[PDB]
Amino acid sequence: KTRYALKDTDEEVREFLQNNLHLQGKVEGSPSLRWQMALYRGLPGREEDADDPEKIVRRVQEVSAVLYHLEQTEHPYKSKKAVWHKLLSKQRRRAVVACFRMTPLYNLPTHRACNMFLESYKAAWILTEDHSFEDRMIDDLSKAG
Amino acid sequence: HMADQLTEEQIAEFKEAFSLFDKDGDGTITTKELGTVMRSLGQNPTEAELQDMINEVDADGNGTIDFPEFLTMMARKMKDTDSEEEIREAFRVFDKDGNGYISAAELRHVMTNLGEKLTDEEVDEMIREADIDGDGQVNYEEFVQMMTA
Amino acid sequence: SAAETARRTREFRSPPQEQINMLLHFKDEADEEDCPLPEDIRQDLQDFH
Ligand SMILES: [Ca+2]
Ligand SMILES: [Ca+2]
Ligand SMILES: [Ca+2]
Ligand SMILES: [Ca+2]
Repeated sequence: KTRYALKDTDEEVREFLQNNLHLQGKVEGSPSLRWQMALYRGLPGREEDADDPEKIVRRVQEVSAVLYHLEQTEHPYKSKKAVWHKLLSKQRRRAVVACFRMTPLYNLPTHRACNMFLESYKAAWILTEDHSFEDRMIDDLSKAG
Repeated sequence: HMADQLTEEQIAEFKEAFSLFDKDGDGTITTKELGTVMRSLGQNPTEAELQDMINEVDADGNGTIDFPEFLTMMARKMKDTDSEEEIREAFRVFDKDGNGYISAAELRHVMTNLGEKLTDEEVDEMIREADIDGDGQVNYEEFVQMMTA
Repeated sequence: SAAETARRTREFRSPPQEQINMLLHFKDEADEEDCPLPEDIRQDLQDFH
């Protein structure tokens, strides 16, 4: 399941299990496995020949893939990514609504549009204009006639 | 403010209405002037209530209604019409088509117009949060109780 | 066209003062891309300037 969390294909997990077949639990080291193994071995169709290295890795890989994707569904873990965030809406929701109902320029009265033009024209065309007259003015005033 | 509540056209219309009440043109509304227009509309009130409906809007207490007080009355009337319906317009901004549900494409349309951009996948993240029913659309009832999409 | 229609309709979703600010922003010749005015209309303002 950890390998599936690391985005591995079905072949990668199988070869990972092939090299890690010795990490399966030991019945002596765990009290829980004592009764589970006894209950597991009591089934009618359980043959010890079915515990082949290939048969073990196939069933573990199939179940692990199902188990991994199952908990991705029940626990989407998509929280803490986009939580309830109120970016600016709770105070700026009136602005975004006002944006979609903003009056276009061609619907304004002519006199109102002209006043807006004068403010825009002076800031972008008159203020931005460069006229250097200080040097010329001082030179003219410094001459005796 | 009056500029926020009223437009230039509305101010002109209110001035004409004020001049309709003020036949004299002195700039003030008296009880007889107010009473005269009420009789033209059918009502026949007494001076007791006629004074009361003047004092209810008369600010300086001079006993007469001038245009600044008349505009202030109309400004309140325009403002208090909407109390909590501001969420209705907010819902319609997300609801382009005009039905009672917010679709993911409609949520894309408003998000496209806004500054922030979505990668066509996280749009499903917040719509499923807002949509409790799981039908893929956020209705008006789901929007007011909790707003995320 | 496609989603970038928002860029073209950005003018109509802006206050009228901002709309006319964008229209007149063609003086420095480095802003002839955001301004959507035709060249003939641009010439009249430059002639008056
Ligand atoms: Ca009068
Ligand atoms: Ca008064
Ligand atoms: Ca809709
Ligand atoms: Ca729903």
